[PDB]
Amino acid sequence: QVQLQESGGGLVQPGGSLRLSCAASGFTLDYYAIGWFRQAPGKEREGVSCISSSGGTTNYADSVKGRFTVSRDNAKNTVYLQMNSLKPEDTAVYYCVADFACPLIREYDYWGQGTQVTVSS
Amino acid sequence: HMKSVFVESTIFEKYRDEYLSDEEYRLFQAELMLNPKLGDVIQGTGGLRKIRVASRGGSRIIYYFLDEKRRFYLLTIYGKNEMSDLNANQRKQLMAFMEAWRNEQ
Repeated sequence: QVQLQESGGGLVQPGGSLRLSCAASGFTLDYYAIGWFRQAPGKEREGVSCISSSGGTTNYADSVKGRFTVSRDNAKNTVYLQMNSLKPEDTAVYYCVADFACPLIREYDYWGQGTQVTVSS
Repeated sequence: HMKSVFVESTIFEKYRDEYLSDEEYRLFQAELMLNPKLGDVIQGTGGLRKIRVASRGGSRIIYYFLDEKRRFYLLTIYGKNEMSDLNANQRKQLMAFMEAWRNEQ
């Protein structure tokens, strides 16, 4: 059984930070590109970020650009999303995918249950 | 006993049972065995081929035949319009992926 395991979510004040983790289960993610999308209730899936296997290529959606940083540790089989300066607009469940390249080729699909992120006062 | 000549990427493994029964998958492999050039070559990928399997719905499978070892690499499998056109940077990464994978397997 192969899946990605999302964690690191939680509640934070506006301006706050969180670091999210995407950890492969049942496979090694070294050679695969990984990307993040998020979904909030009453909203469609929206792409957040994506990173190439070598880390040499990263992508970000416009509304998170500058604030988010995606990184990976292949020896740890884990991909990270550093979220800084969090805005209420960033409230959503965050999901991880694995793919052949960054930018993503395949349409977004769920690899796990995701991690909840709430930013509110 | 003979080692399998078929190799599944994580992505293909994730999606295979959704698009193909074991019986259908067995027949598909048997067709590939007899005709490794069964699918058409995707340009600028270094020989990746694309094949539609009729089966519900029809599936597309992307694979590479490694001629040296006579071994098949199954990349991904999907239904209509679940995959997109590749650009240069993506073809670059995909070819490196095929390579890296080819060398781990």
